[PDB]
Amino acid sequence: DSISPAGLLTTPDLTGVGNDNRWNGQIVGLQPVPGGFSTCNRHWNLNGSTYGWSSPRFADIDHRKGSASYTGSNATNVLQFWYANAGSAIDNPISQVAPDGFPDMSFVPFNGPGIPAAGWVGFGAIWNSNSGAPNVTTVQAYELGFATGAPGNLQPTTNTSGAQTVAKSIYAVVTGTAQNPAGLFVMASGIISTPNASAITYTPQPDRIVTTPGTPAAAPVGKNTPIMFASVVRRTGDVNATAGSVNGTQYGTGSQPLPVTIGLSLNNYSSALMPGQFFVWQLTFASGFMEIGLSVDGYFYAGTGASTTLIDLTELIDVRPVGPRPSKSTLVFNL
Amino acid sequence: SISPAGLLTTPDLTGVGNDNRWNGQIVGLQPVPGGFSTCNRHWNLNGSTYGWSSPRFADIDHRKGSASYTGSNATNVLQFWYANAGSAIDNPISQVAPDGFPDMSFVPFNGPGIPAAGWVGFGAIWNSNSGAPNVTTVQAYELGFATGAPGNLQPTTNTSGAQTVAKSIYAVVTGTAQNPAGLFVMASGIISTPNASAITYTPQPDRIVTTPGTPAAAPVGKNTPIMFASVVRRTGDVNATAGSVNGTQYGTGSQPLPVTIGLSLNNYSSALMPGQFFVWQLTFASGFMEIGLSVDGYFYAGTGASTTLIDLTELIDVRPVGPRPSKSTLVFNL
Repeated sequence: DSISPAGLLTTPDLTGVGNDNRWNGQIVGLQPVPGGFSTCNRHWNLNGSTYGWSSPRFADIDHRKGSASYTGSNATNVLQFWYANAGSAIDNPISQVAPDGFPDMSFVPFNGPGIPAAGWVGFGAIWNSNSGAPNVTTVQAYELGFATGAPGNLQPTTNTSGAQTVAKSIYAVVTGTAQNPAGLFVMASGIISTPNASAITYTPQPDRIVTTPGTPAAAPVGKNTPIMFASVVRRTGDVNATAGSVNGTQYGTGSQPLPVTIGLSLNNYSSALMPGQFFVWQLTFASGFMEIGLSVDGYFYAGTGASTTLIDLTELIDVRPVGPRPSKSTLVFNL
Repeated sequence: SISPAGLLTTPDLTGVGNDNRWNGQIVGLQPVPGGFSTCNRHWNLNGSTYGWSSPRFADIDHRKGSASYTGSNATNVLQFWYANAGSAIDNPISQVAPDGFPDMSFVPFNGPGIPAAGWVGFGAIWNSNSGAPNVTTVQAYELGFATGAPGNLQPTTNTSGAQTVAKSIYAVVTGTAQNPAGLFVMASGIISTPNASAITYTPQPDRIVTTPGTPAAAPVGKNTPIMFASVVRRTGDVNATAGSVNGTQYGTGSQPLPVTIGLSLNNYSSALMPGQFFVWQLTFASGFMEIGLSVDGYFYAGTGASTTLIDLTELIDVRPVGPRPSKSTLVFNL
């Protein structure tokens, strides 16, 4: 009579069809996080709910009532700034914390000419709050993230309470605009900012992830360690680079495969799994196999202990359900 | 044989499924009495696409096009780029065009007015040798298929002899003229409109670009091919959504992307014979209708000559019926 969780994760989700829930990139690796991490945005639990502010999809990021500004007395070829307060996203029915799709990363301040490291970047524009019309001189790539102190003392924050949702173009716009209210419109699939062509570490690192009050953390349980799902994500320093680039492979991480997030958002799985258990799947390769476990908070784990080495899924054969297990029982790692 | 029944389920048409052209949330079914064709990001029941795109929305990239702009003043110019169809040597699916390049004929424009019914995406020109984006060229670009580039652009819907072209709809900081030059554009597009008002559903059938071998969806008796409609952003009013005072803008695709993905992962060639549709029943708050899927991957409704969009807001459930003759009229009680 109870719903089964076994179909939440299936072979295509990790062999090329499944995309991650932060970057919408094709999942190709598992990144262990021995230090633990938290994530709420676009992350669902087994009770049908999210602590975040985003639906399980990638469309656009829009807010009608922020403050657009720029520095100096000449609007030509400036960096465009925009911000609103967290809690002001009144048109988002999920949560007013931030616009649906706004990235859960702390802002990396920059004034140029260098490009910030490890920023979430999306393409978009400022727009006219009354008419909807885009300000055509403001289209650019913008870093988006959470901060305090805008506009004058911008500092990263990872707590949504009292934060500001900020945007700043990483390159000059044709003509900046200074207007409050003004709208922001940015496409919801992002790229990673880098200072030059070289790839950087997997992005976001745990200490950049923004969460709302009450978001549960993923902590190690014995030798079981939480994992993120890694995809190869485009970067600003070399937009051609993909897997295997001579300039380095850039990984972006998410807490869940989006198909899992979607399944959790469609049905309540509370009956499927007791708190303190994991539901376990086996990932089989030619050389061996490994188990990953899903907790009631929606986080995945592997039996990798202190390791931070990315697990490559290029040679993954299939995913098979194993069943529910105590979270303390060590997940097999036989690669 | 594996059954087609699981290809189309309730979430695919009640909010989770996005269309295979715009990646928008499907909220309507648009009948096309005259029939239409689509190959890009469209799969059939024999595991085949005739298009050039994988069943996902990532980015559009080509390393070896020609960037240019009109005149000898690079400041605040409209940026142009093209390459030939057939030159997408790094796309394993097909070298016709880069993966994700939209299957729409280009709408020419000189500015400053914005073209009607163009596919628009955000991106930039980039350096073919280093990979570095040309940061003065970031903009919204209209992409589509044409001939005659760069100086005499003619829309085309035939990939044979075509060019894949891009032109910024608004001025860039500084244009570039280089060959080779790369194009990088994000794959989820928006619709260009001349002003705030919504236009007709986009693309209309006569704008859809196809390759050799692509089959057409023709009406079978009173059964008419449909597209799947989503509310897609438009350049003239980026805040408009469903119900806007400025009109609701629909973008259409030939399939729900969950269907495309299912057809790409398993072969359904024994599950259905030419001449048959696989039928599901769509139950609404008030009434119901049948939808049929043909072996060529096109969907149908029993709506005859009607052009009126079917609103899915009150759709409750999708339930499989099974294979039925395509000549039997699909029920429509809405």
